[PDB]
Amino acid sequence: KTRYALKDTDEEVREFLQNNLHLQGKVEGSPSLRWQMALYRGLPGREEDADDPEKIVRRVQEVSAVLYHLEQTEHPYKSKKAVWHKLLSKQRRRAVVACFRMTPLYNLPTHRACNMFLESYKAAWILTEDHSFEDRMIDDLSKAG
Amino acid sequence: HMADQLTEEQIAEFKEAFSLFDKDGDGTITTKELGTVMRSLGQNPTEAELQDMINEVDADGNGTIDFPEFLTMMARKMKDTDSEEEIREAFRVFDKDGNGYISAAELRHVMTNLGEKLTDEEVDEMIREADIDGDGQVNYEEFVQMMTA
Amino acid sequence: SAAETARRTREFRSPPQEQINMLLHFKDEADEEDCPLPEDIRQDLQDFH
Ligand SMILES: [Ca+2]
Ligand SMILES: [Ca+2]
Ligand SMILES: [Ca+2]
Ligand SMILES: [Ca+2]
Repeated sequence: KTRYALKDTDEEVREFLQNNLHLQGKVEGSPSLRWQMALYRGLPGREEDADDPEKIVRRVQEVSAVLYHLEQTEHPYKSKKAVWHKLLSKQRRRAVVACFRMTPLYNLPTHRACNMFLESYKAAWILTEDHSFEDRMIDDLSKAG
Repeated sequence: HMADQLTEEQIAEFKEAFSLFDKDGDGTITTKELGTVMRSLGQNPTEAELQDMINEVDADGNGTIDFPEFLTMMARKMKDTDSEEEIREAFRVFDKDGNGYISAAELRHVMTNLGEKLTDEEVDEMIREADIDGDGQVNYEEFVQMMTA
Repeated sequence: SAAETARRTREFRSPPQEQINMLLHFKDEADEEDCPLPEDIRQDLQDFH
């Protein structure tokens, strides 16, 4: 399941299990496995020949893939990514609504549009204009006639 | 403010209405002037209530209604019409088509117009949060109780 | 066209003062891309300037 969390294909997990077949639990080291193994071995169709290295890795890989994707569904873990965030809406929701109902320029009265033009024209065309007259003015005033 | 509540056209219309009440043109509304227009509309009130409906809007207490007080009355009337319906317009901004549900494409349309951009996948993240029913659309009832999409 | 229609309709979703600010922003010749005015209309303002 950890390998599936690391985005591995079905072949990668199988070869990972092939090299890690010795990490399966030991019945002596765990009290829980004592009764589970006894209950597991009591089934009618359980043959010890079915515990082949290939048969073990196939069933573990199939179940692990199902188990991994199952908990991705029940626990989407998509929280803490986009939580309830109120970016600016709770105070700026009136602005975004006002944006979609903003009056276009061609619907304004002519006199109102002209006043807006004068403010825009002076800031972008008159203020931005460069006229250097200080040097010329001082030179003219410094001459005796 | 009056500029926020009223437009230039509305101010002109209110001035004409004020001049309709003020036949004299002195700039003030008296009880007889107010009473005269009420009789033209059918009502026949007494001076007791006629004074009361003047004092209810008369600010300086001079006993007469001038245009600044008349505009202030109309400004309140325009403002208090909407109390909590501001969420209705907010819902319609997300609801382009005009039905009672917010679709993911409609949520894309408003998000496209806004500054922030979505990668066509996280749009499903917040719509499923807002949509409790799981039908893929956020209705008006789901929007007011909790707003995320 | 496609989603970038928002860029073209950005003018109509802006206050009228901002709309006319964008229209007149063609003086420095480095802003002839955001301004959507035709060249003939641009010439009249430059002639008056
Ligand atoms: Ca009068
Ligand atoms: Ca008064
Ligand atoms: Ca809709
Ligand atoms: Ca729903």
